Amino acid sequence: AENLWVTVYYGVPVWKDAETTLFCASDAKTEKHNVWATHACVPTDPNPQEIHLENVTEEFNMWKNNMVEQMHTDIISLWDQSLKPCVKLTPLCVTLQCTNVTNNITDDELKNCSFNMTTELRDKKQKVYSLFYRLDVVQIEYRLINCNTSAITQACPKVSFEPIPIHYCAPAGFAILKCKDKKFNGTGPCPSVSTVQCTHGIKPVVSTQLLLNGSLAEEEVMIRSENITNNAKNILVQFNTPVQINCTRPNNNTRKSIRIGPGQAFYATGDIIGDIRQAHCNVSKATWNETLGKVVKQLRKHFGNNTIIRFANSSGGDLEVTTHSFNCGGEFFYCNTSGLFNSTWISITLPCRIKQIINMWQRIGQAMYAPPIQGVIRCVSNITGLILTRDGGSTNSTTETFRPGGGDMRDNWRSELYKYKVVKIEPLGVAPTRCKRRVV
Amino acid sequence: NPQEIHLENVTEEFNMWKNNMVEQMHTDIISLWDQSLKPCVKLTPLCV
Amino acid sequence: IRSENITNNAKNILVQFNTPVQINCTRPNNNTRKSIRIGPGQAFYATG
Amino acid sequence: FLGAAGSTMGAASMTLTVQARNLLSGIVQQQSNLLRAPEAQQHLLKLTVWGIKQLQARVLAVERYLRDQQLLGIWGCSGKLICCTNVPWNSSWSNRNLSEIWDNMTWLQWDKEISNYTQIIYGLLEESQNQQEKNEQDLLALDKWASLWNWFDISNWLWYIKL
Amino acid sequence: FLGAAGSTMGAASMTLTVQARNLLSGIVQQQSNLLRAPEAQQHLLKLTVWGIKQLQARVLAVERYLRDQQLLGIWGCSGKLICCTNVPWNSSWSNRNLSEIWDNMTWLQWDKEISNYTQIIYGLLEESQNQQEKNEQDLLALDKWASLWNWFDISNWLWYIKL
Amino acid sequence: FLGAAGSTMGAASMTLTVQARNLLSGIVQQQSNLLRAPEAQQHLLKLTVWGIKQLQARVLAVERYLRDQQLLGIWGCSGKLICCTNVPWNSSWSNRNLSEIWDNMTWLQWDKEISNYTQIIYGLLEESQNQQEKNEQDLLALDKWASLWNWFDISNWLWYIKL
Ligand SMILES: *[C@@H]1O[C@H](CO)[C@@H](O[C@@H]2O[C@H](CO)[C@@H](O[C@@H]3O[C@H](CO)[C@@H](O)[C@H](O)[C@@H]3O)[C@H](O)[C@H]2NC(C)=O)[C@H](O)[C@H]1NC(C)=O
Ligand SMILES: *[C@@H]1O[C@H](CO)[C@@H](O[C@@H]2O[C@H](CO)[C@@H](O[C@@H]3O[C@H](CO)[C@@H](O)[C@H](O)[C@@H]3O)[C@H](O)[C@H]2NC(C)=O)[C@H](O)[C@H]1NC(C)=O
Ligand SMILES: *[C@@H]1O[C@H](CO)[C@@H](O[C@@H]2O[C@H](CO)[C@@H](O)[C@H](O)[C@H]2NC(C)=O)[C@H](O)[C@H]1NC(C)=O
Ligand SMILES: *[C@@H]1O[C@H](CO)[C@@H](O)[C@H](O)[C@H]1NC(C)=O
Ligand SMILES: *[C@@H]1O[C@H](CO)[C@@H](O)[C@H](O)[C@H]1NC(C)=O
Ligand SMILES: *[C@@H]1O[C@H](CO)[C@@H](O)[C@H](O)[C@H]1NC(C)=O
Ligand SMILES: *[C@@H]1O[C@H](CO)[C@@H](O)[C@H](O)[C@H]1NC(C)=O
Ligand SMILES: *[C@@H]1O[C@H](CO)[C@@H](O)[C@H](O)[C@H]1NC(C)=O
Ligand SMILES: *[C@@H]1O[C@H](CO)[C@@H](O)[C@H](O)[C@H]1NC(C)=O
Ligand SMILES: *[C@@H]1O[C@H](CO)[C@@H](O)[C@H](O)[C@H]1NC(C)=O
Ligand SMILES: *[C@@H]1O[C@H](CO)[C@@H](O)[C@H](O)[C@H]1NC(C)=O
Ligand SMILES: *[C@@H]1O[C@H](CO)[C@@H](O)[C@H](O)[C@H]1NC(C)=O
Ligand SMILES: *[C@@H]1O[C@H](CO)[C@@H](O)[C@H](O)[C@H]1NC(C)=O
Ligand SMILES: *[C@@H]1O[C@H](CO)[C@@H](O)[C@H](O)[C@H]1NC(C)=O
Ligand SMILES: *[C@@H]1O[C@H](CO)[C@@H](O)[C@H](O)[C@H]1NC(C)=O
Ligand SMILES: *[C@@H]1O[C@H](CO)[C@@H](O)[C@H](O)[C@H]1NC(C)=O
Ligand SMILES: *[C@@H]1O[C@H](CO)[C@@H](O)[C@H](O)[C@H]1NC(C)=O
Ligand SMILES: *[C@@H]1O[C@H](CO)[C@@H](O)[C@H](O)[C@H]1NC(C)=O
Ligand SMILES: *[C@@H]1O[C@H](CO)[C@@H](O)[C@H](O)[C@H]1NC(C)=O
Ligand SMILES: *[C@@H]1O[C@H](CO)[C@@H](O)[C@H](O)[C@H]1NC(C)=O
Ligand SMILES: *[C@@H]1O[C@H](CO)[C@@H](O)[C@H](O)[C@H]1NC(C)=O
Ligand SMILES: *[C@@H]1O[C@H](CO)[C@@H](O)[C@H](O)[C@H]1NC(C)=O
Ligand SMILES: *[C@@H]1O[C@H](CO)[C@@H](O)[C@H](O)[C@H]1NC(C)=O
Ligand SMILES: *[C@@H]1O[C@H](CO)[C@@H](O)[C@H](O)[C@H]1NC(C)=O
Repeated sequence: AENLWVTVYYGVPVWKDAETTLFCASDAKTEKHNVWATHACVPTDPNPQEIHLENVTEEFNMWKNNMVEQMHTDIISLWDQSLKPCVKLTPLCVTLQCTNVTNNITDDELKNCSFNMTTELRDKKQKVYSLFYRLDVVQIEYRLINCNTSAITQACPKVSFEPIPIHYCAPAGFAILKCKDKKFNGTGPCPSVSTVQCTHGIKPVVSTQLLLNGSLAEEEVMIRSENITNNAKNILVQFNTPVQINCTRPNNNTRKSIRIGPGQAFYATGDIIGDIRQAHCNVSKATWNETLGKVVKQLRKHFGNNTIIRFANSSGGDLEVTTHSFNCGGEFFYCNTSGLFNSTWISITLPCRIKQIINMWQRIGQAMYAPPIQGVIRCVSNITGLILTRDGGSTNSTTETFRPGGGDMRDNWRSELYKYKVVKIEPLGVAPTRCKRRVV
Repeated sequence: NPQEIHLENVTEEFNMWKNNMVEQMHTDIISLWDQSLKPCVKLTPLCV
Repeated sequence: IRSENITNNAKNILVQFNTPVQINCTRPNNNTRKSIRIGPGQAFYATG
Repeated sequence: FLGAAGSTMGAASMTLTVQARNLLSGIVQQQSNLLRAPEAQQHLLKLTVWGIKQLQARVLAVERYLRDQQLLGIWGCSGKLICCTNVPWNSSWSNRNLSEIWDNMTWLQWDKEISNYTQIIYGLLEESQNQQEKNEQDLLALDKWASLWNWFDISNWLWYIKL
Repeated sequence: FLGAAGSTMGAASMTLTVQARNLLSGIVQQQSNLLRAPEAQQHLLKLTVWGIKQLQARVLAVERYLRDQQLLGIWGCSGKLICCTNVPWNSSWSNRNLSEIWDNMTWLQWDKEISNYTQIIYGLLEESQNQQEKNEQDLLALDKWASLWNWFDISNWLWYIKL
Repeated sequence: FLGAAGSTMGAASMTLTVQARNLLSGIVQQQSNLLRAPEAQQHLLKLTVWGIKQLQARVLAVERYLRDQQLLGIWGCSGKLICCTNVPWNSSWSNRNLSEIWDNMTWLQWDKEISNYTQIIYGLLEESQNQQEKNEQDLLALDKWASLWNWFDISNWLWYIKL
């Protein structure tokens, strides 16, 4: 043919995979004192225009995604930002003379501690009642457990820890893809993609070993991993059925304010009303038996249909790795989930222990102090998936064992940013055509 | 130098009780107060 | 030889070489370190 | 927005029979959420996390949406979404069929075709836009428009309209 | 700057016989005070109050002074302060007198006249700028193996090269 | 980049036979290092020194690289690196030789020549670009007997080219 001529095109819809900063979008609803919304970071959240593309098989990845690292450093930065202007408690690390309590049943326990404090005008100290748990006092009679580690800044009691959903909206000149294929397992080409301006509601919960209040997939309980062949690779699993967790804490927990120096109060747990029972969580055994049936009946597709056993999580770690750790309206539970894992191959109570001095929920160093909550604490919501690890070893053929380990906080956010990917837009494209410019 | 320009011909409506510059001035003054007061000496050993 | 002006006596006269003369510096002792705990988790390193 | 990015360039001839399938207005007007409220907040909070992150995202989008306007300025194409050039399809070695390209090939596959030599084309275009075209236009005024045409040496005008 | 904003559009025909009465240069060149010294300060002070407020004001002015340039780009009017369009005055129902508008009506009263349908006009304009005008221009230079061969169009070309 | 800035404007006629010796692309594309990584860092560090200094440098470069585009817009030269104007070389008193200027004088010495009256030229240019040229274009959609045949000014209109 004839010699064609180059013709630029501005606005060609091509894209490359890139990495950039995103931002919030939430909604307004006063009392916006939330730790994760930083008092309504972007309170807009407009109408969600979603556009299909109908014709493109884009490759995705969830184990190389970038938005999970942005979400993780955003959450730890919002934590340390909200914790900053609250009361320090470095005058609390003192020698405590404690004794047991006796009003109710054994096997709970609490320690009735008293110390020299109430230091107000820098000259007068007082003997003060307080009522601490175990798991945050040690012997020498007693001191707090974090006094050989760092300082112990308490939370401001006006803020709350309810995980209101946030939405990551991309900046201009970038786009957020979204795989709609309901059987996209973990990674690869998704055949039917879509484009949104921003993601759905992401409740940024923090829960080990059983991720809560999640976005549950379809009736095929999906199995995600990096590769099943490696034994040290966390096997996420996602449900389709919201099994309920009726958790509670039975006592009444009067609060007692202590003045420390100038205007810095300190809230210590006073004398409770006098019914010491144990904190527990109920799950109905029928629906749990069925959802284990589904997870085990879609785990035999990945290897031979033989002898699946599950166990308690060999412990060590601390409570963060061994027990299901979560907070229920500002009170931090730790629940012994041995009683959910026996051998599936062919109502349930759970004892929960409560810590009060929490570590930095990933790191070592600074540690917060959760002030007590008045009344009876009771919160219910759904589980949405587990986090398992294979053991393997010399089990060359049978007795495959799974134990719900899993300790990192990133995998919770990989359980909802798997169907998303960020792309840059390169609007400038050239193409040979049959047009040539009128040269004057 | 303060260049001021008349318009000669327009009756614009004003408001002083719904103005926005007073709230900007008020939060500016309290923020400048707490910013300048910040690096000075504490006196918590004085409460005796 | 660099200066601002040689005429002023209080003007620093920089000078720049062409030959790297070496300085073998040392400190002969051994200096064991000793960690001291101060309050909560703030160590303090004193020369043992 | 992006609604036929997976289509072939013949079915994405459909895209550039509309506003390049709304790509440019989606570039600059998806700012409207962070344009609507970086300021609706009346809260102290004494520090700002988004005060650097949102600002960096914003000026990143602005400089990216100005480099392309300057590059269309440098090839005489400023304003025009689709314009043609005097640069020929050169010795550039992806010489192939017209009815293969604009009938059965997507924009992304086309980007995979000519991923090389793209900076060669970008360097090549301004050459014919400027180094002779601007110099011919500089010639075209240092001669009276209606006074040279008597010589019968009018080809210079013809030469400037063919080559 | 703004010196006859209260005048009628006939006495603000005076405004657009000058640089729209200096409006655009007052848009971009009133930045010159915060352009002259965001940097003349050599002070530590360990924190910055204006480091977010001035920056937000600055990039707000920049994005506002680019949306209008992009909107003039999308109606083929880029560069030109006053340009005309192929969109007719449509069924738009503020049909009234020429000697009423451009003799006795201010710009602000005129904004109060057509405060509605303004987004209708903005959606309407690019339609005639693009959807047929760009497609007619695309029809121009595709099929003419006989573009070198033109015999009865020389007269316009000659007129055009002088005027 | 800047490769013949010390040459005379005749040997820097060489500069504007290439992309003004790459000056504009070096203006906007030397941003590419702080464009490549203001975001590759994944570190907390709890505070930012560059979070104001880099941002101030960035928006300083952007407003400087937009004032010149707006000033080329205000003289009808938007897009065009080299354009001519209707303003004559006026009574401006550096009247000198053509073969002295564009043969033996550098750009910097030329800036030292006309360091005065530069704002006079900048005020002078838009006058002939707008106050009569835009008003003549506003006339050029309707006229009386004169537009086809005024038979007076046309000789002087030819005379402007003549003298
Ligand atoms: C563990 O069990 C699965 C069961 O699906 C075995 O995979 C193979 O799965 C296919 C379906 O994806 C089976 O085909 C089916 O056969 C039935 C008749 O039994 C027919 O009615 C269906 O329409 C379908 O065609 C296939 O039989 C099955 N292979 C078997 C059972 O050997 C998997 O192989 C089993 N694991 C091992 C180690 O064998
Ligand atoms: C599990 O899902 C629930 C669903 O909302 C999350 O929210 C918690 O829901 C309970 C109600 O079932 C709330 O308890 C009470 O709400 C009433 C409403 O009138 C209020 O008056 C009481 O003061 C009390 O708050 C509870 O507040 C609410 N939020 C929290 C933080 O517990 C729940 O968060 C989910 N679980 C986890 C671990 O996130
Ligand atoms: C999940 O689906 C993906 C879809 O691509 C599978 O990924 C690849 O599949 C091909 C063909 O089966 C294999 O050759 C590759 O080795 C797979 N890649 C990976 C990373 O697995 C994948 O097999 C499916 N299963 C899992 C557990 O990821
Ligand atoms: C307190 O409880 C602990 C629990 O083992 C026990 O060893 C101790 O004797 C108890 N002391 C009193 C006074 O009841
Ligand atoms: C507080 O100081 C007094 C001083 O004698 C001491 O008797 C008392 O035991 C101290 N408090 C505690 C908790 O030991
Ligand atoms: C859990 O089950 C026990 C068994 O009857 C019951 O007494 C208790 O109230 C239940 N707790 C919750 C929170 O439902
Ligand atoms: C703790 O000891 C004090 C000592 O008087 C007592 O008054 C208080 O009731 C005790 N707390 C409990 C829960 O028994
Ligand atoms: C949970 O309680 C059971 C009760 O026998 C105990 O044996 C088990 O060790 C506990 N779980 C863990 C993880 O230690
Ligand atoms: C498994 O079942 C046995 C039946 O006696 C029970 O004793 C045991 O506690 C169960 N273990 C787990 C981990 O569920
Ligand atoms: C908790 O204490 C309050 C205070 O008097 C009391 O009214 C209430 O009945 C107690 N019990 C609860 C909330 O179960
Ligand atoms: C839990 O599951 C139910 C049933 O689908 C659902 O309606 C609800 O929104 C879920 N989440 C809660 C209670 O937070
Ligand atoms: C400096 O010189 C002395 C003289 O012998 C020698 O003993 C010493 O080791 C030298 N020090 C170094 C650092 O070379
Ligand atoms: C996708 O490609 C098919 C060709 O088989 C075409 O018919 C369809 O219109 C395309 N979809 C879009 C949205 O362009
Ligand atoms: C161009 O490509 C099409 C297939 O897409 C083919 O049918 C046609 O014959 C080709 N034309 C030439 C001239 O090669
Ligand atoms: C034409 O397009 C279809 C689908 O778009 C594809 O299957 C086929 O291979 C293509 N043929 C050629 C010659 O490009
Ligand atoms: C295009 O450039 C890449 C550089 O990343 C090179 O690997 C490839 O061989 C080039 N040629 C093609 C794709 O024809
Ligand atoms: C204001 O309007 C009057 C009309 O009565 C006019 O004469 C005058 O020039 C106008 N002023 C300006 C500044 O345009
Ligand atoms: C236009 O309006 C003026 C009043 O401003 C009036 O004198 C004139 O007659 C009107 N012309 C028409 C054609 O209505
Ligand atoms: C003309 O303008 C004057 C002042 O600008 C005003 O008083 C008068 O009412 C106007 N008349 C019309 C018909 O608009
Ligand atoms: C113009 O739009 C406004 C909406 O704010 C409406 O109230 C009004 O009736 C409209 N029409 C006019 C002013 O003629
Ligand atoms: C510098 O000037 C001399 C004139 O004597 C010229 O020959 C030479 O090319 C110039 N150099 C450059 C880089 O323009
Ligand atoms: C212009 O200047 C050159 C020297 O650069 C000189 O040779 C020439 O004669 C001058 N021409 C006129 C007309 O003055
Ligand atoms: C011409 O240029 C050379 C070097 O560039 C210089 O030495 C000489 O003086 C110049 N002559 C004139 C007349 O400008
Ligand atoms: C140009 O302006 C400067 C102002 O800085 C003045 O000093 C000088 O005399 C002027 N004239 C020249 C350089 O011919």
